[PDB]
Amino acid sequence: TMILNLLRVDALRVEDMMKRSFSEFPSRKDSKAHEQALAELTKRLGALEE
Amino acid sequence: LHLKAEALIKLSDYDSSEEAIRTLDQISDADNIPGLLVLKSLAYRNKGSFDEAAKIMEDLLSSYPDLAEVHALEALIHFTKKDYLQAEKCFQRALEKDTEVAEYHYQLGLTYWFMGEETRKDKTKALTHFLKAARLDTYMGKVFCYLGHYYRDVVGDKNRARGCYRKAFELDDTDAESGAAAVDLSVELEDMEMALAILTTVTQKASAGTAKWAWLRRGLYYLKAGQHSQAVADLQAALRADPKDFNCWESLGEAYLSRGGYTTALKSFTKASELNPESIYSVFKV
Amino acid sequence: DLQAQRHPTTGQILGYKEVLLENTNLSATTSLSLRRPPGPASQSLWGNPT
Amino acid sequence: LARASSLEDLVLKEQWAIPVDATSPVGDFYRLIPQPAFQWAFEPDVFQKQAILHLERHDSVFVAAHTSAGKTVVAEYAIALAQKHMTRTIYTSPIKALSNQKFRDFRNTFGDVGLLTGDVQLHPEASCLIMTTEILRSMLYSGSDVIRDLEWVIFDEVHYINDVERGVVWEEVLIMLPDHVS
Amino acid sequence: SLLLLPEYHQRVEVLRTLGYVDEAGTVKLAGRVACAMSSHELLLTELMFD
RNA sequence: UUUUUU
Repeated sequence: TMILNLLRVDALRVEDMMKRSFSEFPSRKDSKAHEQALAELTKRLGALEE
Repeated sequence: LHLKAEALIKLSDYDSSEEAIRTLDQISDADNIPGLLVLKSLAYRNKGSFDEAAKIMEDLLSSYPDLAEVHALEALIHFTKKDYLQAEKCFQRALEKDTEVAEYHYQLGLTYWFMGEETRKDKTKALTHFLKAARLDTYMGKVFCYLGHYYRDVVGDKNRARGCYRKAFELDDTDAESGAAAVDLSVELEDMEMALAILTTVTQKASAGTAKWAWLRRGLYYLKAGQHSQAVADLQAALRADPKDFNCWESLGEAYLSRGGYTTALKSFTKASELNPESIYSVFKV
Repeated sequence: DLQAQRHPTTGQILGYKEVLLENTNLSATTSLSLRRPPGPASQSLWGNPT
Repeated sequence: LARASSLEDLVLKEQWAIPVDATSPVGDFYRLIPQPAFQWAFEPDVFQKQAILHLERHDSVFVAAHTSAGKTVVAEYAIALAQKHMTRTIYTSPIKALSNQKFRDFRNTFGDVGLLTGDVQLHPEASCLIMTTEILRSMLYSGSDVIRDLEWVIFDEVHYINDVERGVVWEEVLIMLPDHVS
Repeated sequence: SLLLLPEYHQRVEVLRTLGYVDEAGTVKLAGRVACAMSSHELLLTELMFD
């Protein structure tokens, strides 16, 4: 029923619910820190000489 | 016993309505002593009730004002002019201004003369300049801010009127006219991001209700922008202040109807029209 | 819609002026926001596909 | 004014979960909140005072007490505030037999209290609907236009999340709830 | 990273092998029938169609 | 050999 009620709607994906579940809280807790670290270490690679 | 007597006389002059007027009469009896020229001032305070006490106040003022009662007799005549029409005011203003030449003691007679004259006389120099001299005579405690507020009512360089509204509300806090007028005329002026700061600050020192004039304005300020959550919360606080003003209920109903809610807007509008059934807009909206 | 006017100070309805609506072409079965039209009618509380 | 203008102008110038202290904070419960939305026959204890103090500002408490009769003071002060503001409130209980006497007590204590269950459907127009969570989960997936009027959702026995065949219902509900609902 | 993603994929396949979900996941009529059903959605809708 | 809901 959950899969059906989310496939039915277009702007909602079933993976949204899995991301937001309590059993994923430890893994997905610090997501904003991971994304900011990614965007600010991509800058640091741009450093080394070719 | 000097310091206590002056404090008691001032409290009698400045006290509350008829029950406190009887308390003032009791205080005057408790301080029934020499220097009777204060009794007339108590009598003027007693005139603030005008029920079984003004006649006694009139007799007390007449009895006290015997030798010269210089300030007291002129002030009593001005009070009589206020009770009657402005005929007596023309004589009182000239005599008081010519005799007592001052700025701060003269400012009390200036405010009494302006209250008597404000009925019909234009008084572009007799009272308006009197209020200007009273503003130049701004006293330390609760004696000349209200004069500046009343001087900036509707005209005469409204931009300094906005400045002395801000000052008259900063100095005199209990009144909810100068502050409301100050924010209203300020928002009438171009600057907008300044009214919100004022409202936030006034709201912070709001203890429990009793700031409906603030809550309502800030709720409308959030209603003009698309921030319905804050507007609804603000207006709920304003209605908790006073749950009888139909303007608040109607504006809150519009807030609910702007965002999703349909049956809560309906309930609020029905309540708004239920009292004040003269308003057509509310019933139509229902 | 013929919306009302408000006196800028001590608001009173000066007159009713027509303005353009903005949230039409939104429906209960193709949009998920609290601006969509209310619904078909008095309707089953739950168990409603579409 | 020219000389008066000068003579007047010269005179004019993140954590996301706050563990509120059990015993310490509240000293003035009556200084603020002088017109309570609900009146008891007794004195509210310390934690009930703290929960009411945060329910006034439209916050989202998580009370965790021992006895069920200490919590229902919070659960009915929230319904008194809901009835004061004209909004609506949903009280959700897992057991079908527990949500019948709650219906009786909330209808006897104040005004209109509808009940919705597998078979009962008393007054689906009141402002205190009492439901089992599988009905709120079913009317969150569609719109149902009741969600447009909510203020509070009082999850009653939230330690049924640990159940093995029904713990997923509480998290489908706690995920799908819109933001304007405390 | 999601622990349950392969099980979601397997469920979608089981749905698509019966006639409830088109390719690339759009609900069919049988899917909308089993959507608004209380319990035993798969078995009940299969009994009805048979 | 206890308990339960769309």
